[PDB]
Amino acid sequence: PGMQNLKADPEELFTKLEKIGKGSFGEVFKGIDNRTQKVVAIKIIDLEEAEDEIEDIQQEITVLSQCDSPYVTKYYGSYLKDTKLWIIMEYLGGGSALDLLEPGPLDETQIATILREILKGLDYLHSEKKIHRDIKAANVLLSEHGEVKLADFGVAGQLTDTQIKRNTFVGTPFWMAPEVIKQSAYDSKADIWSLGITAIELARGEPPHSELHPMKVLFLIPKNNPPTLEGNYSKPLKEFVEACLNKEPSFRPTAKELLKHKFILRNAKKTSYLTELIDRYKRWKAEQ
Ligand SMILES: [Cl-]
Repeated sequence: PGMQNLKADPEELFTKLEKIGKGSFGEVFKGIDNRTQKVVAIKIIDLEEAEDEIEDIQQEITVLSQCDSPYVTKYYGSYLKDTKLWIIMEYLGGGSALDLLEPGPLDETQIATILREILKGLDYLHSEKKIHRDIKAANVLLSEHGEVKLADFGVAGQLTDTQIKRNTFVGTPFWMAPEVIKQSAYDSKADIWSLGITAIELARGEPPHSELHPMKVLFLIPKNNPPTLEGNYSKPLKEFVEACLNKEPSFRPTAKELLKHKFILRNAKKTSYLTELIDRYKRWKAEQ
């Protein structure tokens, strides 16, 4: 249906190793591409224990298959095996940006570096008329040497000539733009709001309203003034957040524009410097 390139018998080409993740969809496993010995991530979904989101799982494969960017998790293919569908993607062993927050706070160079790479991902997606719709630190994954990529396209949307806006209530409430919660007509500017919340998340460790029940934020977000970054942070970082978190979507800058923001230019450095953060998490995790 949109599965034209669905492949068969994955275990000839890949080796399944241990489990590494879980979600509403099913489960995620480490694996090996037996042709290259590169390590991959295999998302496995039980088609029979699946229902309704079958319509989503296809959409996810569709979006993934259409992305070709170093800032988006590489897509290897979807494979059918008895009752299970394998969705095989690039493996990234550095941890998510949310993981890297667990041991302690980031500094603004690290925040800027991570945001700059997220922005390159968003610029790529939005130039392809795609909207991620679940931007948050947990879906920003790093290689063990500091490359930063967007992941989890489970609720990603696509715009077309006949569908210039979306309306669907998707995303993670703390990070959702007010127009998405209202289910008004929205586009890639929704991702820019979520990016602003993600910036606060990277700076403070958690998004606004994080101690509240997510249902409460469904009225708080459309109603309240937009969040701001409070605390002892640089003015350009605070202005970066402010630019993103405008209630009116057309007043938010594009990802391209944000790549030239003073905060990004003054503070972002080489991604390889992020190995320091990756090492911190490994040490921290080993002693938990
Ligand atoms: Cl890696």
